[PDB]
Amino acid sequence: GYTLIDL
Amino acid sequence: GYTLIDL
Amino acid sequence: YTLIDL
Amino acid sequence: MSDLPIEFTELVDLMSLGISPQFLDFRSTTFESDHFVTVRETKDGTNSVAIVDLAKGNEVTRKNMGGDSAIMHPSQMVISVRANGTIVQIFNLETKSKLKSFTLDEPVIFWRWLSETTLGFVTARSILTSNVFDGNVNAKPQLLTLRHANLNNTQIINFVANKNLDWFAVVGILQENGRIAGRIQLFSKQRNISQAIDGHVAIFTNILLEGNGSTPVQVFVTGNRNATTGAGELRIIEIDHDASLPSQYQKETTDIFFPPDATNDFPIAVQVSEKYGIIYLLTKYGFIHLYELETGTNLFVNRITAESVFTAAPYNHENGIACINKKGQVLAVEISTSQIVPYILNKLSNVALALIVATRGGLPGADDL
Repeated sequence: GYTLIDL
Repeated sequence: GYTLIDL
Repeated sequence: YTLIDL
Repeated sequence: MSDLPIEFTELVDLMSLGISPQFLDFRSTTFESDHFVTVRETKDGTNSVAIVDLAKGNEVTRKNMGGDSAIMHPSQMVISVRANGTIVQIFNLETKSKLKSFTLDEPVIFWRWLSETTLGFVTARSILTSNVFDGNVNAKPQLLTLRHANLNNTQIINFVANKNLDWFAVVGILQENGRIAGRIQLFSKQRNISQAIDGHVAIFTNILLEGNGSTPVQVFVTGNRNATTGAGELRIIEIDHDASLPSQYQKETTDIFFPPDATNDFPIAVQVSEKYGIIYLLTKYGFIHLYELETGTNLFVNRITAESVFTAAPYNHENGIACINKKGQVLAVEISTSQIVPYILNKLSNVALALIVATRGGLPGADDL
């Protein structure tokens, strides 16, 4: 799930 | 900026 | 170690 | 001014793009190539990144981000973000897809692209590389070597490689005598040996010498300023000479002039035009030094900014240098193809060098010799 940036 | 480059 | 002359 | 051997340009003013000056620092505003500038913008936990596309009209793409550090690839639409020391994620911005995702064993202190293929990492103890485009999302970076003790107690500011990815240099700086000293770990993968030297800037490049045909020899270019005396020095030296080649490179040592009272200055970047055999050496305080690569001869000294420079990159298919100053200007220098030979011939009063440069570059100005 987790992303370091929200694209 | 707290690096020597930035000083 | 001396790789090169610097 | 039509005599100048260089062209000086402002690529963009970041401040005219609504970007805040509070993020103009080496860690927050990154600059891997002159294709993109990436600005990490902190506002509470509502943190973000502004990606400036220099090719596409300074278009800004702004995204929320939870990471502490972000860099763009030199050419492709690929962003790399790291967080909490050890969490790394790399994405194709266009498809939104994740290329790499892993957690490192030790926190990353410094990273940058070593090539179009390979991302370099420096931790507190280790130096690592990742072949990012292998198609294995979770494959972690490979150990290259441990850090040499000479880098203990430094701030890591660079990691460079040759094209063959078997020679490398890591650069760290520290305060000595109230001035900036630099230390370099040089590593040969084939020998699995490191050597510690003094210096602030490093780059591996290549040169075509008379009688070697179309085969380059490799040279390492490094610049130092002595933190006690203030004396600056550039060295150019061959690595891994291929034995069949009949021409080799004799080491060069050339002065880098710093005003004696330029207390806080030091070399901050070095870039090379392989095509023209020209070294661009930039200082923190904004001084530009050009050298000819074959001879190490100093061509030009001047200043392009009064505001300090904090980051730099190759410019224009790697034939020049670009930099970002504290006021947020992205500035660029490359030789003037039409003016460099007359300059050498007539201003430097140097026929032999003018012919060297004219010949290597296919440049005008030597045709009446």
